[PDB]
Formats: sequence, C-alpha cells, structure tokens
Amino acid sequence: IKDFGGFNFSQILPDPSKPSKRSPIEDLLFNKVTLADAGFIKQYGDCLGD
Amino acid sequence: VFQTRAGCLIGAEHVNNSYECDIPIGAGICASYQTSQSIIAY
Ligand SMILES: *[C@@H]1O[C@H](CO)[C@@H](O)[C@H](O)[C@H]1NC(C)=O
Repeated sequence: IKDFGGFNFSQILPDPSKPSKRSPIEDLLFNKVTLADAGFIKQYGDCLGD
Repeated sequence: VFQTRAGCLIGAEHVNNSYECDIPIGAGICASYQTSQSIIAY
C-alpha cells in the first residue's frame, strides 16, 4: 500500500489484520444479511437430542 | 477417510497439490482419476 496520490482504498482492499482477508465494507454487508444455513453438517445426534 | 466441509469422503486419496477441477464435489473440493490408477481429491 503505497502513495496513490492521496487516494484511500483501505475501505475496499482487504484488511490484513483480520481473518479471511476481506474489506470492512464487505464485513458490513456480510453482517447485514442473515442466513438460515450457518453450516452444512447437522448430525443425527444433534436432531435427536434437541 | 477424508473430512471436508461438504461431508466426509471415503475411497479417495488426499493430495497437497492443486490442479484444475474435473469432477466438482463442493466446498472447494474436486476429484479426478489419475495415475496403478486411483481416485484423488484436491
Ligand atoms: C487513508 O490513507 C492513509 C495512508 O495514506 C491512512 O493513514 C488513513 O488511515 C486512511 N484512511 C482511513 C479512513 O483509514
């Protein structure tokens, strides 16, 4: 990340100091939308117990 | 026995190298028939 002429691209380039190497705006978009499928491995014991 | 995010796969040999996808499995995993020949997952 060098002198671009005064241009900030930090909001759109990935942030190294965090996992998954994704942008802050991408973080916000990923947080706003909620999905019912947290994962894809739901075992027989999980459904039998609850 | 190899555990992926799409489930656990039985009958394939895991390899550290990366190639182009031939048969899509899911969750970033593909399989192919390669060389004394066997199925591999990568
Ligand atoms: C804009 O870029 C400078 C470095 O050129 C950085 O110090 C600053 O924090 C950036 N802007 C924001 C809001 O992070």
